Amino acid sequence: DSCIQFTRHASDVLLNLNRLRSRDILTDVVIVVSREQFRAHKTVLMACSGLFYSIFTDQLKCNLSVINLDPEINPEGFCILLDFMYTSRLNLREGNIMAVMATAMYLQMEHVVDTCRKFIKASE
Amino acid sequence: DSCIQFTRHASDVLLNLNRLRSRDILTDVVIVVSREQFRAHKTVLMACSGLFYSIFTDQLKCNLSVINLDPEINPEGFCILLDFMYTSRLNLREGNIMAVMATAMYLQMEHVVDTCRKFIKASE
Amino acid sequence: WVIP
Amino acid sequence: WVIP
Ligand SMILES: O=C1Cc2cc(Nc3nc(Cl)ncc3Br)ccc2N1
Ligand SMILES: O=C1Cc2cc(Nc3nc(Cl)ncc3Br)ccc2N1
Ligand SMILES: [Cl-]
Ligand SMILES: [Cl-]
Repeated sequence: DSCIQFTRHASDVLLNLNRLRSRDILTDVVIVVSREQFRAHKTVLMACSGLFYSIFTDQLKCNLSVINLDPEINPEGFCILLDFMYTSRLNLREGNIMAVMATAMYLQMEHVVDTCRKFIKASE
Repeated sequence: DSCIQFTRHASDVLLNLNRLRSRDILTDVVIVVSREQFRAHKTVLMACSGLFYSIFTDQLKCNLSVINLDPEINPEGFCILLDFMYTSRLNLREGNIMAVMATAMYLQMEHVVDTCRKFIKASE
Repeated sequence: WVIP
Repeated sequence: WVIP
């Protein structure tokens, strides 16, 4: 086509979605990770995770307001990944890399799994 | 912080949100523009438009499944802007620039209004 | 704005 | 991935 493109549009959209998340505006699901609860937008979770995409396209699960993750999932690893979904920034540290990679594999977040594998390979 | 950032994340999120829109997945509102209807995600509309942000943060309007726009709004101008919201691409043409600018002013989409004003100033 |  |  003969379209023009606004370079910063996608980043500005995501920044605004994160602002809605921070103020708990139009969040439509709670993700339960052991004793912790994380409120989010189903659409953002689906856009970032192969697991959430599969969950919310299921005709029964699409209507659930609460999703319980596998008990092996670490709440901090999930929190770091939820922040990444809404910001593009990943808080990857020596102390959390194993939990983050395990959570990203479960959530089916391929680019996160890839950088974790590379950071682990560099430290061996 | 000591975060790393995935450059393409915001663009990939928006691409996936547009894929959900195309398949009518988790769309939660109909925007009525005269005889036409446009299905969308409230969160994406709020992230792109000062008007939708104000509408869906209102305690009564946040719960509406149908929003009727002012009858002066052109359905094609709205369609072009809805596509821009989900893609960052604006189909701006000599034949539609006036309707697009008028719709972007009503929707409170400042960057779109700015490029329309510049394209109009160049042709005078 | 750019030509994509 | 980059250093932002
Ligand atoms: O690593 C990742 C990230 C991700 C996101 C989605 N999400 C969607 N995929 C498609 Cl094709 N359409 C709409 C949506 Br929402 C699917 C798989 C994966 N795997
Ligand atoms: O030209 C524009 C585009 C736009 C978008 C929003 N959306 C939001 N703004 C804020 Cl501050 N927080 C969350 C959201 Br969603 C508000 C105003 C405007 N004006
Ligand atoms: Cl990813
Ligand atoms: Cl804009």
